[PDB]
Amino acid sequence: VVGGDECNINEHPFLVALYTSASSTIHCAGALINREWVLTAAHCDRRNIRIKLGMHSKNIRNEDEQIRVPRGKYFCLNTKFPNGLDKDIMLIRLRRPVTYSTHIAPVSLPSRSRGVGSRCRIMGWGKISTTTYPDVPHCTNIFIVKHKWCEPLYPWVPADSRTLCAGILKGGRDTCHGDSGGPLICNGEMHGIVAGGSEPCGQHLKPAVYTKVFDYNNWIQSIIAGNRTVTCPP
Ligand SMILES: *[C@@H]1O[C@H](CO)[C@@H](O)[C@H](O)[C@H]1NC(C)=O
Repeated sequence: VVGGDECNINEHPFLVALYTSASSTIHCAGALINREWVLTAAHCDRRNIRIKLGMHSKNIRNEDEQIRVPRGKYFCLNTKFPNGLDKDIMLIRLRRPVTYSTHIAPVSLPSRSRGVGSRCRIMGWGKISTTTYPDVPHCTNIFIVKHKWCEPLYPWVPADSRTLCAGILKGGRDTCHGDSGGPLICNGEMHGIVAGGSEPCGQHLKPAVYTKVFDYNNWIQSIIAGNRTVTCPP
């Protein structure tokens, strides 16, 4: 995240970090939905995913920090692109649940749709400057802007994409490499999943793309309930 500062240690209990059994590098983030489910971006998937919960600094572990592996991973199977990037979302079921604590808590799904003008907060362990990754997650506030700003830049995100375009038109604040899969928080609810932006991040007139969670609420709840034939919103 560029244009922000280290997050308050207690403000991101739902934030999880994703890495692999082969690399300790945080390639993406995710959000805890309940005691055994994490919501993230589909492109964040990897063969041997490892999830860190309750973490702030990568070098000073919180008392309640936990590590988990998936017992199940679920995707949208009715996508426009074969690589599935038009519906960049995935559910990960933890092999073993976690218990809530100061640094581990669930984030609520959106109770209603929110759009242009909404002030939201982004967070992650992604780049904070040219080739610079922090040891602690960074946070900053951005705005959901007219979806038209994104459509041209990412011609694979059409006008009807179930996505939110967000950032600061003047530039300076944006999600970056390593932040994908993280939550976009608006009014205390997770309204988006970081999907991707332009490189370098934070450029003038180049907001980023966030998967619009609200549209996937029913799919998410059905999957968590155990349904395995439910499809993602068309
Ligand atoms: C799964 O969800 C679909 C869509 O809501 C529904 O039609 C179907 O009956 C459900 N199946 C189960 C396991 O109840």
